Parts: sequence; C-alpha cells; structure tokens
Amino acid sequence: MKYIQTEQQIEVPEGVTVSIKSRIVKVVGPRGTLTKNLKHIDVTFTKVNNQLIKVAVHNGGRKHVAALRTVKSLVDNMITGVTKGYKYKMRYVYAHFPINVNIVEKDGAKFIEVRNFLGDKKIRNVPVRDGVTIEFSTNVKDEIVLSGNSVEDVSQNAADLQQICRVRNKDIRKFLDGIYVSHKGFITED
Amino acid sequence: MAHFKEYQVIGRRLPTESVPEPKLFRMRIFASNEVIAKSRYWYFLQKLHKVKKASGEIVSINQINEAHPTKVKNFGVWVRYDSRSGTHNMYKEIRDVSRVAAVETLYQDMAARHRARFRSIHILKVAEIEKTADVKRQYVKQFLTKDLKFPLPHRVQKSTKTFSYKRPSTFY
Amino acid sequence: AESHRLYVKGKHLSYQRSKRVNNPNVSLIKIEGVATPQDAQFYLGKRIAYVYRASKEVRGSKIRVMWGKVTRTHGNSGVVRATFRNNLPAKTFGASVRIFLYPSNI
Amino acid sequence: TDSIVKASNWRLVEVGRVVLIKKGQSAGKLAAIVEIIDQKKVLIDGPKAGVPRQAINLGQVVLTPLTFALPRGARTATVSKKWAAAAVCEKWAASSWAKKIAQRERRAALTDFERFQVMVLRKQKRYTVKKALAKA
Amino acid sequence: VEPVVVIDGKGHLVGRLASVVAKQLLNGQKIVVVRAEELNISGEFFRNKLKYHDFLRKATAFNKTRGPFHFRAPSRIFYKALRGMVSHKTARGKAALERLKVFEGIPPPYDKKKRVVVPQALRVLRLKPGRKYTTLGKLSTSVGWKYEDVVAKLEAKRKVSSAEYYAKKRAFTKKVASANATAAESDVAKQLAALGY
RNA sequence: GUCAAGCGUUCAUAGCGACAUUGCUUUUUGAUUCUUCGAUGUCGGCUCUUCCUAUCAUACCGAAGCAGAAUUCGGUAAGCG
RNA sequence: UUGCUCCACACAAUAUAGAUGGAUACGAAUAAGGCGUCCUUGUGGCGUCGCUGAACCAUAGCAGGCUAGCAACGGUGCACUUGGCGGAAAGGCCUUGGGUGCUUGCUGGCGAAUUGCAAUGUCAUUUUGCGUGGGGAUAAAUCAUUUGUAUACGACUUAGA
Ligand SMILES: [Mg+2]
Ligand SMILES: [Mg+2]
Ligand SMILES: [Mg+2]
Ligand SMILES: [Mg+2]
Ligand SMILES: [Mg+2]
Ligand SMILES: [Mg+2]
Ligand SMILES: [Mg+2]
Ligand SMILES: [Mg+2]
Ligand SMILES: [Mg+2]
Ligand SMILES: [Mg+2]
Ligand SMILES: [Mg+2]
Ligand SMILES: [Mg+2]
Ligand SMILES: [Mg+2]
Ligand SMILES: [Mg+2]
Ligand SMILES: [Mg+2]
Ligand SMILES: [Mg+2]
Ligand SMILES: [Mg+2]
Ligand SMILES: [Mg+2]
Ligand SMILES: [Mg+2]
Ligand SMILES: [Mg+2]
Ligand SMILES: [Mg+2]
Ligand SMILES: [Mg+2]
Ligand SMILES: [Mg+2]
Ligand SMILES: [Mg+2]
Ligand SMILES: [Mg+2]
Ligand SMILES: [Mg+2]
Ligand SMILES: [Mg+2]
Ligand SMILES: [Mg+2]
Ligand SMILES: [Mg+2]
Ligand SMILES: [Mg+2]
Repeated sequence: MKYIQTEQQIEVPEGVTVSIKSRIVKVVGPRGTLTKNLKHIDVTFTKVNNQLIKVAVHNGGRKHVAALRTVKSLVDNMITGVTKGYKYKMRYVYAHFPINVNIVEKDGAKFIEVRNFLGDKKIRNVPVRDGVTIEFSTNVKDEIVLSGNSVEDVSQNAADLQQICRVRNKDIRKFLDGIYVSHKGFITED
Repeated sequence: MAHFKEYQVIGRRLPTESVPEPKLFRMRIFASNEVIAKSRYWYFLQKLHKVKKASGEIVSINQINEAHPTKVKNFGVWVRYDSRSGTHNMYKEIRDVSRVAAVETLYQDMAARHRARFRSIHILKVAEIEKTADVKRQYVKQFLTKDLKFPLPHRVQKSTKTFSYKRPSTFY
Repeated sequence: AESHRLYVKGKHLSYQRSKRVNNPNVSLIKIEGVATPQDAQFYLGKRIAYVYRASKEVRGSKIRVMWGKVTRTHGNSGVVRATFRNNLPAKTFGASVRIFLYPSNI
Repeated sequence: TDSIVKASNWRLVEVGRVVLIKKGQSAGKLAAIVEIIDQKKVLIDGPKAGVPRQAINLGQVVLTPLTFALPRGARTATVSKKWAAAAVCEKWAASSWAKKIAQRERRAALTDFERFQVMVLRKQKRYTVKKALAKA
Repeated sequence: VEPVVVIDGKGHLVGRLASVVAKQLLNGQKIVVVRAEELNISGEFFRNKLKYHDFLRKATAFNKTRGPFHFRAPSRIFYKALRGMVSHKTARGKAALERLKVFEGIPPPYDKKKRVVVPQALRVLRLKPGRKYTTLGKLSTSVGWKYEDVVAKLEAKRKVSSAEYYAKKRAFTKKVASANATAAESDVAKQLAALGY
C-alpha cells in the first residue's frame, strides 16, 4: 500500500541521555552505556522535547513499517537495560545426576562449566559474554542468575547455557534434564 | 491510451416502417479515438439490446471534456473484469484531476495488479465521490488528512555524463 | 596559444550494421560533447579527417588523411553517420577522427 | 546531559512549497504546489512565470527550500496574490541556486570577444591573487 | 575525455559497471578500475555465494586444467563479468581488453590520481532501499581468495597517507579562497562577474 | 503427491490408509519406424573411471503408539563406503 | 678480424588498437554529508553549499618572431642543488637555495603578404641500427669425457685445468 507516514514514540526517562548520530544509537543511563548500529532499517529519528524521540518511516511498505516498531523496541530495550538492567534466572532440572555448574577461569576468558549433566564425563563450557554477570542464588536451590544491561547479551548467554545442556538420543518428554530460563525481569525492579 | 478521451456516443437502430423515430441510446466511452469509441459503443449495445452495427447507425459522437480539469477529485470506479477463471465485479478508488486520468490510472492499475488487459475490462461506472468519509479505500484516505506534508527521501539525481567526479549525494 | 585545435574530436565506433551484417560504406561516429540528435544536427555536412601515420613518405609526408563527411544523425544519443571517400579501415574502431568546423553556417 | 538527535532536514511536499520545473514545456520556471494528488503527483501553479495550473509528476520537478502560506486547492488568482505577498521571486533570486542558474546562462550567452575579455580579466585578477598569496 | 579514466569501484554494482566499462573500452577509452574488493552485487550474500558455487561446479570432465577457470579474486570476478560483455575472441575485443586494468585496493601510480564514479552503476543510486547486496571482498574470501587482510592493511595505510595529503590541501584552499575573496569587489572582479565569471 | 471412509486398546493423519484423483521418471516392457543394410562388432562376466540421488551404511538432526535397549517415519547430505 | 654496456647528439629504417590545453589524488555516509567558524572539544553549536565537470586550473604573441619602457619582487620553463617522505608494481611526491631565460599584469615600435579561395598540411613516441665523442667492466653456457641419488631417448644429479 505504501503508507505515507508511520511513526513511533520513544520515551526517555530523566537520567538517560540518547545520542543518535546517523543511525548509530548510544544510550547512556545510570548503569552504563550501550550502542546499537541500526544502519540496516532506513528509519528517521528526531527529538521532540528531550524526553521524547520520534522514529518514523516515510512511504514505507508493510515490511518496512513492521521493522519500525522493532526499532522502537530495540531502543526501548537499550533504555530499560541501562536504567533497570535485565536479570534472567535459570533453574537446574535434574532427575538423578545433580548438574554441577561452576564458573571458572580459562586464560582469562570467564567460562561457565557444567559437569555431571546426565552423568556425563564431558565438561561443557559456555563463555560469559562481556557485560553479563553470572551469580548463583542463595535460598533458591539450583538457580543461576544472569544479569546485565544488554538484553541481547543476557538472553543469548542464557540461551547458550540452555542449548549446551540438551539431551542426546533420549526421549525428551521423559529426560527433562537441563538448565532452563525460569524468570525474565530486571536487576533493580520492585 | 496514455490520453484516453471520453465520448458521448448516441446511436439509433435505423428507422423501419413500423418504427419511425427509434429510441436513441447513449453511452459514455473511454477510447483513444472516435473509431475505438464507436467500436466500443456497438460492443456494449450488442450486449444490452438486440441491435448491431449493420442494423443501426451512429447519430452523434462528441468528446466530453472534464468540467474542472484542475480540481483534485476522488473517484469511485465500478469495474467488471475477466480473470483467468471467471468474471468479477470490483470497486476501486482513484484520485486525479480528470475522469480520463482516473480511467487511465484504472487501466494501468488493473493490468498491474490483476494482469487484466483492455479487452477484459468493462467500466461499469465512474463517479466523483462528492463528500469525504464516503471515501472507502484507505490508500485514498491517507491523502485527505489535514495539513498533509511528506518528504521524498533518497533523491536520485539523473546524470547525463558517463563519469562523475564528485561521489553524489541523495539529500533532498 | 597552448592549443591550436579547430576541430572537434570524435571516435570511429562502428560500421552501419544490423545484428549480423555490416555495411563498411557508412561509419558511425561519436562526437565529443554531443548527446542529442538535435545537438548533432549542427555537425551535419561537416568535413571529417581520419588522420593516421605510415612509414613511407609518398608526397613528402608520413601523415596520411582520409576525408569524409557527416551525413545524418544516428540514433538518440548524438552518434552520427559518416561517409568517406574510401571507407574507414575497421582497425580504426575506437580510433580518433576530426570533425572540422567547415562548411560553416554558424 | 542532553539527548542529541540529528535533524536531517528534508524539503516537504506540501501546499505552498515552491518547485522548479526541470523538464518539459516550462523547464526552468517556478511553480507552487497547490494540492497533493498522491505520493508521486501534485497539482502545481506558476502564474508569475507562466506555468499553467496542471497535474505533474514530482519527477518532472525539483523542490526548492522556499515555502509560502497557501491554502489547499487555491485557485490561480489566490496563488498569484499570495505568491506576490510572500515575494517568492525575490527570495529565489537571492539564493545561491538561482545565481548558479543565472551564471551558467550568462556563460552560455558569451560571444567570442567576451570570452577573450574573460581570459584577459582572469589573468589580470590572477596576477593580483598570486601576489596576495605570496605575501600571505 | 581523460587519457585514462580511473574508476573507484566502491559502491558500484558489478554488471552495471561492467557494461559501461565494456562500452568505454570498445569505444577506445583506457579504463583502470581500483578498489574491486569494494564492488557490490545485488541480492543477499548466500544467494550470490550459491551462484559462485554453481559456477565453481562446472569444469571440463576429462581435464580440469582446461576447464572454465574459476578465478577467485574480486578484480578477476569483475574481469570475468566484463568478459562476456566484449567479443574477446576477436582481435578488436582483445585490443579492448588490453585497455583495461583492474586492481584490488589502490596501488601506485593510481593512489595519487583522481578517481571517478559511474553513477549509472552506483548501488545507492540504483538499488531500492531495503534491497540486500553483497560485497565482493566478502564473497571472494568465502570462495577462496587469500588476500583480503593484506588489502585491508594496505588500504588503511593508503588512507592515512591520503588524509595527511588532504589536510594540507584544505589548508592551501583556505588561503586560496581567502585571497580570491580579497580580489573580489574590485574593478576587475566586478567586470568578471558581469560576464558570469 | 492430494483427499480422508476406515485401521491404529479411545484417536482420521505416530505409523498406515480404501473409493477417487494429480503428477514425475525413462534403470521395465510395449508403441512407433526418424537415423544407420557400399556393416556403428550383436548377451553376460572380468577390469577401470566418473556421474546421479529416489540414502542401505556412516555424520548431524526433527517425529513416534520414542521409559531404556532395539526399531519406525522424516530432514540436510552423494563427503565416504 | 677492437668485441660489450651506459650517457649525450647526428642521420637512417621499422612501426604505432590511435597525443593534439591539463588522468585536476581525502575518507566515510547516502533516512545523510562537504566546507567555514566557535567553545565545554562532541555522535557539539552556528552559518553556508549541493539541485552535477554547464566546474576548476590553464588559455592573447612568426606553431607564437625582434625590440623599448612602466609596475611588481609575483608567476612559470629548463637544468644545478639541499632536505625529506614513499615498497602494493615504491620509479613518484613535497622541498631549500643559487643560476638561467620568459612573462599577456600595463603601455609602445617593427615583422608577417604569393601556402595565391580549402586540401592533417606534417611539430607525437616506441623499437632499433649506424656515425661521433665521454665514461665503465674484463664471463659463462653447451657438446665431448665422467657420476648414478637419475634415466626409453632427451632430461636430471655429480666430477674434471
Ligand atoms: Mg540434540
Ligand atoms: Mg533409544
Ligand atoms: Mg471495439
Ligand atoms: Mg494484485
Ligand atoms: Mg542523503
Ligand atoms: Mg547501423
Ligand atoms: Mg548510440
Ligand atoms: Mg567507412
Ligand atoms: Mg576492429
Ligand atoms: Mg583567474
Ligand atoms: Mg582507440
Ligand atoms: Mg558474449
Ligand atoms: Mg580521486
Ligand atoms: Mg579464503
Ligand atoms: Mg586451490
Ligand atoms: Mg506431487
Ligand atoms: Mg490419537
Ligand atoms: Mg552403405
Ligand atoms: Mg566402433
Ligand atoms: Mg535427497
Ligand atoms: Mg536418512
Ligand atoms: Mg563414524
Ligand atoms: Mg564421490
Ligand atoms: Mg564415494
Ligand atoms: Mg551542515
Ligand atoms: Mg561542525
Ligand atoms: Mg613491493
Ligand atoms: Mg603565453
Ligand atoms: Mg640409482
Ligand atoms: Mg640414461
């Protein structure tokens, strides 16, 4: 159809500074800073009143309009991550062999290492990405908490830890053993 | 056909002994010229009435101009067309300053979106939609908002030389 | 001055040809700076030299000249048709020719 | 602490936008957008220049930075009156764009004697320029 | 109109540049093309990589040393695209192809010479925004070209040298523009402005 | 391949699948007689190379009337046997 | 039987995929940039530009002669030279100074004719040769003989004043 003008609102809270040179977005709030290259979308950012940023598509088809709300969600995730952060909580699900998840140093490269997953002799290793903080819960058993500003990094590192512990050659409606995301929320939220 | 013209064509069905002064049928025809217009006139009168060109005559053909050629108008076009497997009635809205402009846009649009040729299309009705909010189609309704303005990003400048020295820009 | 040129440069492009048959009697000329058949109508009837070099002096010159003339425009982009007194050699495809300003009108 | 988002200021297809016709019968004349027919076509009106009121593709057209206040669908007398009230031609002539159009028309119009005088005056200005450069 | 024309091949579509260069070569113009690793092909990378592997599949079955020679470097991909737009088995087309030089990066002499573009072939002028495209250095590396890192290193060096050139050139054109502005509003400069100059 | 009456302890479609119907292939056999009757050496095996994929095995996977084991259906895949 | 190479200039012969004012150097983006200016030195502020190289530089003088001044101390050609940068094929780019002319920046004086009304009207750059005068260096390879790490024959690998 080629809609003439489609436009999304982006609400900036008070402690957040957003600098958008051409389509490279830098979001600087209290937790730190984040940058996203958006030069694959062809949208137009503008600033209204230092708390509101419009993003708009002009003469855009159905898919080009679809990518605009995606752009709004990406910049909102940047703002939410540098204001509140993200916190993904995973649980260890096992039947007989207790999954042993430790965090270890190998040449300064900060690995999560998983032992005894279904009684395996194979040590699994998931590198902690930059920004992601790993800690282990107290008073909640079998809980590993991945935290950070970047929801991309926290979610992908939690997904790496889930995919590294998938069951081979067994009925997986019965062999449920694994590490699973149980909670997605924020670092500092109430 | 880039300039269609509209013609009133009045034809008669020739006077016999039982019927002097027959009924004078009139059509509005979109055609490139008067030859195509009279051809289309007999095409549609052989579909409506028991008459044909050998047993009838043309009494008038006049080109109808647009009354206000420089007023922007919303048109509803009711059209019947043949597809590859049937016949369909279709209603479209077209925004132009002229009826023949709307009909040219219709023919290009029907050939583009439906692969319908000129031989497969009957214009049932062209009517200027007199009031806003009678405009049904939302591809027309987006051009009737108040204080409408838009840019044209990515301006591509035509070059008349083979080689350019500047590494051009698409600013606008 | 630094320049002494009273001709417009051109390129011998091609014979007149169809997809598979050529005609050496007519040759297609590009003229520098000419992009339009009505811009190329200025050059009709102008006098063309193909100027080339040979090893043997024949009348006290190692430079030999083939003279011809712009006859009509060719196509939409300022190419012209030309005929020469002897047809152009066909190794001169892409070679430079000279379009003189005479016979002058303007 | 300041959000900084770039402008990227375009020329808007809008009523009252002044346009320069590049190709066609008018071809170098100023008109104004009267109404937007659709995305690729508007109704223009150039009664000072002599451009008839017509529908036109925006590809026959370059927009200018100049706007003025015109109502939508304004007829030719209204367009002429508001164009003269905004004094569009005097804004247009003062722009660097129209000075370059006038410059290349003027250099096209030069005769051979004028081109010789341009050469002589350019060498005269060049001598002073190289003196100023070599003392500065 | 130049004795040789140096095209900076960056941001150009390979076929739309190759047909233009083929016509310049056959019309008698010497063409050198630089930065062939920065050429573009329209369509996505996996698309064009499957196209190259489909090309890579065909060879002479009884002797692969007489087959289609699958040349891997981006300048050679451009050369292959430009052959086939030239009757290269005739003497005329051989002489046309002798008028062409294609290089990755910008090596000497051409790094101190003006580079042009062909706006008929520019990707930002031809492709609709949103259409995916391939960079020929990335495609060549995927199909076996060895020298992507060397060309990147030398181009970074060349750009540092070129920016130190251009800083001095702006410092000179500051003075030249100011000295031309001092000669303005004189009786010679107003005389020149009366003639469009 | 589609459709799904029905089978599958209930349950159309895990696996199947009647009555119908749409195709593909040219490794079967017919059909034809266009080429060869101033001759294109006619079966099979041995030897040796390559190619195809409609995949038997091996690699990685998805599904099961997949608890394990062993199977079955399917995907990428002809690299290698 | 004064051979070879380099440099320079005298004349010849071969030619030429095609000289005729100048290939005139940022990089990046293109839903963005360039330039100028200012500060807090940034993904900054302000101003300005594009809408093509239709530009810019260059361009007057017997294919450009001879000569006289004025103004300026600029521009430019050729060699000599100082210093530096350049290895992607650098083989170029930027300099320092002295000569050496020229200058149309301005104003003068003389000459051009008959190439007879056009006839590229010859002014470019590679190969070479040969002539002259100014430097420079003073070998190998192959056959034959020999080896067997080699080998149908060639080839290969060894040896020999
Ligand atoms: Mg698995
Ligand atoms: Mg099992
Ligand atoms: Mg008809
Ligand atoms: Mg359609
Ligand atoms: Mg832009
Ligand atoms: Mg022809
Ligand atoms: Mg042509
Ligand atoms: Mg000829
Ligand atoms: Mg030829
Ligand atoms: Mg000057
Ligand atoms: Mg040539
Ligand atoms: Mg071909
Ligand atoms: Mg350049
Ligand atoms: Mg590689
Ligand atoms: Mg290889
Ligand atoms: Mg099927
Ligand atoms: Mg069931
Ligand atoms: Mg026989
Ligand atoms: Mg045989
Ligand atoms: Mg398969
Ligand atoms: Mg399988
Ligand atoms: Mg195995
Ligand atoms: Mg195989
Ligand atoms: Mg195998
Ligand atoms: Mg700016
Ligand atoms: Mg700035
Ligand atoms: Mg090197
Ligand atoms: Mg001079
Ligand atoms: Mg031996
Ligand atoms: Mg032997």
